[PDB]
Amino acid sequence: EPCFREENANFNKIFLPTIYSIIFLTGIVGNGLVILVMGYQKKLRSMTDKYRLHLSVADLLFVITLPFWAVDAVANWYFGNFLCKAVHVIYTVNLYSSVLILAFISLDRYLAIVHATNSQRPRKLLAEKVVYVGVWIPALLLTIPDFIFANVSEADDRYICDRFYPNDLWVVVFQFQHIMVGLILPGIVILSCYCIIISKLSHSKGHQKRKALKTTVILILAFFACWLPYYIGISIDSFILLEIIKQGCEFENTVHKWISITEALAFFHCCLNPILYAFLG
Amino acid sequence: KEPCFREENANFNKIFLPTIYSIIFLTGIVGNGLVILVMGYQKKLRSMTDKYRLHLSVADLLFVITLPFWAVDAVANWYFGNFLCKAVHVIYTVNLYSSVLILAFISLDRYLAIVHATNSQRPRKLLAEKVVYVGVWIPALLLTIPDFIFANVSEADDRYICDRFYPNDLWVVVFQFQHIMVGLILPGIVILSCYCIIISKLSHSKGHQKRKALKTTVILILAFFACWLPYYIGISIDSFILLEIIKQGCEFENTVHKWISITEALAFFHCCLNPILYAFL
Amino acid sequence: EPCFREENANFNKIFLPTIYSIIFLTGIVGNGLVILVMGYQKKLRSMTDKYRLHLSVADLLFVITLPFWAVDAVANWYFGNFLCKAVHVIYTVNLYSSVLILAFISLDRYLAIVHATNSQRPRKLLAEKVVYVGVWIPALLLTIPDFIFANVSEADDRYICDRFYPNDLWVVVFQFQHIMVGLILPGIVILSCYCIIISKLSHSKGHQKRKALKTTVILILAFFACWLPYYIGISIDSFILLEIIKQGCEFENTVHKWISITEALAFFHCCLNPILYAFLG
Amino acid sequence: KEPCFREENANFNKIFLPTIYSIIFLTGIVGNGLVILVMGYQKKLRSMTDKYRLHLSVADLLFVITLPFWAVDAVANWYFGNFLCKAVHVIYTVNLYSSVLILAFISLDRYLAIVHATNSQRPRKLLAEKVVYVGVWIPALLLTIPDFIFANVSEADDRYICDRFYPNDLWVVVFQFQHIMVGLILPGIVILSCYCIIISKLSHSKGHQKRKALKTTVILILAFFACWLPYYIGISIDSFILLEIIKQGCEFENTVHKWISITEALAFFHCCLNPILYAFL
Amino acid sequence: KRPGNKTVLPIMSGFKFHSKPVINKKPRQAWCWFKGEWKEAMQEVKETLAKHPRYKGNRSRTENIKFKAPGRGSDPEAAYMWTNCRGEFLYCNMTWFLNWVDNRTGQKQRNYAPCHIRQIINTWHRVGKNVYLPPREGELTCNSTVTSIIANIDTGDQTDITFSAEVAELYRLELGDYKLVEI
Repeated sequence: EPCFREENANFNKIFLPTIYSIIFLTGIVGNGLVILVMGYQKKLRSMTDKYRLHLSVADLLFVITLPFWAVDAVANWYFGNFLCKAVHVIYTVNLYSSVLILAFISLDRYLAIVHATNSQRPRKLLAEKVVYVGVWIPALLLTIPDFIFANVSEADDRYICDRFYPNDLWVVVFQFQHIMVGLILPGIVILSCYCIIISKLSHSKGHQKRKALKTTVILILAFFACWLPYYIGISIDSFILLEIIKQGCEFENTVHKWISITEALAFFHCCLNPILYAFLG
Repeated sequence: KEPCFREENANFNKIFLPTIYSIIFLTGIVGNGLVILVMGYQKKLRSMTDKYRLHLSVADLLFVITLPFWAVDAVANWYFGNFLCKAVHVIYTVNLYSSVLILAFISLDRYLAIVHATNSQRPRKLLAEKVVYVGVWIPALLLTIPDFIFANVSEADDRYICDRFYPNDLWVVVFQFQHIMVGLILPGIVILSCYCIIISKLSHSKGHQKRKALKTTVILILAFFACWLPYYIGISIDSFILLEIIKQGCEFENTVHKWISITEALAFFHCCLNPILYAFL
Repeated sequence: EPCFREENANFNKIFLPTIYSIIFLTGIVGNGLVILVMGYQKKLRSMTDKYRLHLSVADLLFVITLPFWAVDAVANWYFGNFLCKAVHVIYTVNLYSSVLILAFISLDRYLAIVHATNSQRPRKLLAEKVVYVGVWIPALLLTIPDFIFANVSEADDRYICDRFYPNDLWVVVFQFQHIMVGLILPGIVILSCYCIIISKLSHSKGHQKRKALKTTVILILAFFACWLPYYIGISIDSFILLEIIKQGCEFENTVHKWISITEALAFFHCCLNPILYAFLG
Repeated sequence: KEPCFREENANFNKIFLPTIYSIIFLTGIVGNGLVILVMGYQKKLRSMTDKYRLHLSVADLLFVITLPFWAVDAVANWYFGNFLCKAVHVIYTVNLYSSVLILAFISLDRYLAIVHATNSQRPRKLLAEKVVYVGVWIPALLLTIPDFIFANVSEADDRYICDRFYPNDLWVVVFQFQHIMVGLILPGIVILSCYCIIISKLSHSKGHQKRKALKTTVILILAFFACWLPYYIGISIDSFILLEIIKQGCEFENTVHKWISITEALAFFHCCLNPILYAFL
Repeated sequence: KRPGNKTVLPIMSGFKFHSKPVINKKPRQAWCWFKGEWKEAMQEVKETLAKHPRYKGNRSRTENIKFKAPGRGSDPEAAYMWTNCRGEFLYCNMTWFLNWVDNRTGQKQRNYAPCHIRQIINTWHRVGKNVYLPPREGELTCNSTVTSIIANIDTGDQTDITFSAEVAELYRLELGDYKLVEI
């Protein structure tokens, strides 16, 4: 057993950028139509729309750089290190800010249905000014370890734009805090406030109206069911990389093929706003 | 006369089982917590079937405590003692029997509701409250005792697996057959006999709108059986392979083991759908 | 090549009984519910329903005996010669008569839409007297060769219940006549029927009214969609048994595995009458 | 060095190509014959976009009669002459081009219909009658002079494959380069431009009832682009394999060949969906 | 050849495409393979001993002529190997190779010897010991051709060829035919 050897299957390199191209086309057309009907024209109905426009513009800034990931999926680069820095920091900021905004809309609905009487000004100021310090600034300060540590490197026979940490301990602690900021803690906040939302809804079955929480509910469930196996796969990569559950090189590259396919399938979070706007759901 | 032909190649399965266990874990904990917080915590029962759904929710709650332990047993091998291994397996048994017994109970409820709708109203409340607990809960607890006696943790090459173990093959034969009989054949005959009597008595009715509530129950039982069924045929074949009816298929037996793991993965979906059928109407 | 060989692949040895069992139970449940609500109660309304009774009866006498194939897919046919003869003749009569009455309902809708005035007694003629002589009589006289040639065989270890012929050209004579009476000439008859149906329905776009054709349209489309890959598979097997498309042994083994999985998929054609009845579609 | 080395061809492709070809041939013949008979022969036009749907239907006829020749070219190779191989290739190219050009024309049609709703009431009939034939049919035929010339049948080990051939691979890759550009990007950019303008100009309307007719057009274009996108990425990557860009994956090159064959099959749903959109609304 | 820490591409550790090298747990453990037709050479040695006129044993048989190691509790240089492999001193147990040559059934027979490094060696010329540095990391390989044998041959009921650590006997072999004379 010399070491772990890198051998990617050929079906990865052809099923992968087709998925990137599909999500690129639908993302460009969907985010373009959404921003031109909403942000350029100011046709707002509720405070949720501004939150989803912030989500859509972070999603749009993702889908400029998405074909560079498509190029990396099949081939090797010739552009430079600066574009690799830009694509990695834009990946991290959209991946963080998306679930951040999806937490803010959940607490917005919690403020909407529970404190229905004594909350009109806090909703307005939260949707007006507080999300700029709540969304982008923590996310962009989370991009600084990507901005001052990541680099390109040559695996001799090819060019790779990916992450390079000083040790594997850095890798596991960075993914661990990544899981804590991406799935767990916003998940606890979102699901707890939804428990409170349905608890207060149970006290008001005599007047229904509404039928408007279903859009936010299908958004959060679509996002989480989209993003879950990627987190599961990188947690398995974490557990073998922290050498508790060592099994061999075949499990390592099986995990690597798994995480590649699950991140490719998990990037459908770009195509979750505008198809639900078109379906009005 | 090869005894076991021991292999390891389940690398795709060793990652496919934890992600499905995790998604069932998350959707079960949210669905069960919300449905008990609406039904049992603040008494929102409108029909007598809601008490049955409450008890099924309690059972699925108890199962979604132990799903992360099943995930750790899927990825790694068991680490936390024979008592906890017995606990995991014994609540696995109480779910796998209590679900089918309580769905036979809702079958009896709907049958008595549609057939004897005039002379039987107080016995409907009697079966809704009194005999239901001793009907579903304690027979499963009577059935739990071979799980407490025989299942434990064993000795392997730094694994300590948590499975069920027997002195020889005869106990494997008798307990897997008695499991498949009490899981399939008596609930199956009672569900089909009762449902055909219901729809035979509905033919004399002039297409009344009291079968609207029948729709949720029938889609519940059919989704439940479509969940639990390929596992039942797979374990029927895995019980049928013993006593040397087929002995040539050792690789076929390993394929049966892989398919029985995948059909456990498919057949644990029944805890998800019980609050999903409250998320839809 | 040294020789040829027989080999079933290991995956379908467990996969075929699962499909066989699920279609067995949904077939017996759906067909039993249909006959109990319709034939015993005499609660039918239109003339299509009697053909649906005939479909249910033929489907029953296929599907109760389908577990013998579920056993013999993996195990050995130690049942008997007469049982193999009986299951083969009833498989062939239920493969023929379903297509026959599916052509008959297309003829019935053809007679319904264009001859709406000058035919009332022909409806009860073709639904009462013509059915016995034009459905079951041809489907019994086409099933003399599997009454008179069918036998069991112990070929080396395996007790085989399978259609056995004196030479190879009888097989392709059966297969060519089988596709031409099972798909082709009902194809042209049904296609002409619905072509004239929509051509004269277009004359009365101002009076749409009923739209009861949609049930039969979904039935014919689903039936042909289920049965078409079986027909192209047996056509390819006929073409390789005319030795015009020769490539090698393993190609014909993959053809054999394709035949197994497409017959398993074509057995879905059972539960199309009762599922569409339950949907009222 | 490394030669072409493509002497490995498939078997599962050779089984699965004809069945998708046959289901698409049956549904194209049936649905397109029905739509031609109900609309073009009997002159049952109510709207004006339906004429463009007739032209798309005519292109679908020109694909679906020649489709079983593609089926026997999949299972066998050509036994029917260089002239008919030229015929099938030229009619394949003209239907493939005419479909996307008539969708670009219906794109421009909805753009002029809703944007110029005041003055374009005679120009819409002008582009209905006069300029459409020289718009779609003439360019599609005049671009196929290379499809007339380069198409032939070539001798082999008694195969006679029906394939087009070029003086070098440079002519091949410039042929798929022009194919990809005027097959996807220019109709795609005009479709996306006029459609984003039409959404931006419908935003000035207060959700009228003229937006109830766009949904058929948008599901038409999105279904068409979703079906033809993976073949477009496949031909892009296969062209980028040549002219010395990606010279590493020769095993990846013939898996690209397998994938490009199966997605060339799966891109043929465009002829199915034109009567499917009339099965729905 | 003594292996060291197995390596991979340098650093290359990140979120994706991360590898873990193999450390050397025993820096002192080495390996030494002796190649060639060894048993044919040793039976030629037995035939030469039977050819020798000063051999007092039975020259008609060579099976009684056996190659034996000295007993335990003896010198590390006389029981195990002592040789220099690029600044480091190899000590290899001669159980497996001596059993593989002599075909002593019932024991472990292999064509190599399990080796351990020693920084502390004896002195073959003077009286003393020498202590060296800890061994260098990385790959340590050596290659040479075996040309002669240091041993002692006892003549009795059986012929026990006992190997010795007489390092000076190699130079006495190489310079025994030459003798300095003064004209």
